[PDB]
Amino acid sequence: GSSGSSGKVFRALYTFEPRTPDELYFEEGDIIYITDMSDTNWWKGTSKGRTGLIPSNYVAEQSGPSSG
Repeated sequence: GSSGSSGKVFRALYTFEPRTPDELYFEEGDIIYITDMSDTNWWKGTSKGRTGLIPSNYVAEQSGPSSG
């Protein structure tokens, strides 16, 4: 089968504007999968049926311990 879900989940704090065709365009509040973090400046993940580079400034390690 398939067990063990790898990859981090980063959220887009705001809409980003990719200048290069390699980057990935996302909108404020968009789940992203950051598996490759070799470049602290430029990351590589997939959000909307797409896979491109993502800025490590617009997104942030999802953090929100909810209880209710």
